[PDB]
This record gives sequence, structure tokens and C-alpha cells, in this order.
Amino acid sequence: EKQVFSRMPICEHMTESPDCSRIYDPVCGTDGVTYESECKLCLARIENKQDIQIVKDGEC
Repeated sequence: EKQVFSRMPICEHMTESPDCSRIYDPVCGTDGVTYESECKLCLARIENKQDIQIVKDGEC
């Protein structure tokens, strides 16, 4: 099932945050593609407007 047992990726741009401090941190999305940083997963989620969740930490 995975799905419910996901991590919700944190999706905003805090005031107090410049870069996604090159936080290298891969995850596997519910879409089933790897994203290289939870931030970038969220960024993609926002740009595309999707309900991606982290299925698990690290690559697919």
C-alpha cells in the first residue's frame, strides 16, 4: 500500500531560507521517480501542482 505511510514533503519558501542549502537528500516520490532533495521534490510538486508524497527516503 505504501501511500498513507509516506512523508509529506515540506512545501514553502521560509522567509529565513536562501538556497535549499544544497541539501542533497534523495527520496522516491509517489509518482515513482526519484527526486534528489525533498526540497526539489516539493518545488516540482508546487510547479507542476501535484500531490506527490515521499514513499521512502533515498532512491526508488
